Amino acid sequence: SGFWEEFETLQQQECKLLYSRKEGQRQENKNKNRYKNILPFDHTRVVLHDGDPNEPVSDYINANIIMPEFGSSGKKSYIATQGCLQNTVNDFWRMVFQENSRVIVMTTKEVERGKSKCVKYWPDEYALKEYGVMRVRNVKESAAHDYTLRELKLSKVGQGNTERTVWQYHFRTWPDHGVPSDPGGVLDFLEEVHHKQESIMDAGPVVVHSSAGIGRTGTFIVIDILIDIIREKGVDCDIDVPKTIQMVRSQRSGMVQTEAQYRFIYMAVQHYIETLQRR
Amino acid sequence: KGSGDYMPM
Repeated sequence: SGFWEEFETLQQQECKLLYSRKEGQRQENKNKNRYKNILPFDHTRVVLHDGDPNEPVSDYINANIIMPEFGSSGKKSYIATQGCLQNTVNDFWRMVFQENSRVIVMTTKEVERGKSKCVKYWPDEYALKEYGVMRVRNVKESAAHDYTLRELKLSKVGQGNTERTVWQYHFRTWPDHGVPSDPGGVLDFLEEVHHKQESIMDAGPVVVHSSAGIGRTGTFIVIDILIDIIREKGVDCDIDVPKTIQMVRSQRSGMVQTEAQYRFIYMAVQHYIETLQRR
Repeated sequence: KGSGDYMPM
């Protein structure tokens, strides 16, 4: 198998000492990680400023900035993160606000097979909620076949004219096991995400999450990166899936977790190329 | 199962 050996080669390259993950290992941060073994690299982690001065450690969230290229702007970058825990919802909105993120991609349900993959961090439709110092209104939900779009308005309580719209694209039909058997739904979803992000002047990085912030998160991010290369350079451009996975894995460990996800990435690229040909 | 580790599995 060309895929198996490509994916195994990549998996071998992570069977070694990787960059430091010390902040995530601090005792004060242990309950901020869904999984003890999945921690952000220190050098690309999102550092949360402006925290409660009573909290001894208030600068940590299990999240990393992911740039597709070395000199990427914030608007062309991503934040890869885990689904919120009950005790990290407020930190998640601190992150979205601080980094000026305007689009969130959620790749799980809240619960799958009886396990929490993300605690609900948005209000019910039309409702207003306070999450720490942040205020969020769910303005409107729009349901599609594979996803729901929620138009959220985020502001900082006690600072006026900080409001901005945050568009949550919630993919809801990813299977409990494996990957979708074809990429059409994911490609249609990423096309809407991309057009929304592109339309917002000076948007910050797109936030992408899954239960650990690496498997489905890495699969969505690498597909999005590759189809943007095709968008820009056209369907005969060089595409290097292993090198792109290596680029994102230098910024958060373990991105793209399974051989089925690896094959799905190739499938999505091929279908996108085909689409650019029929229409 | 039960280790507390993420297994996408």
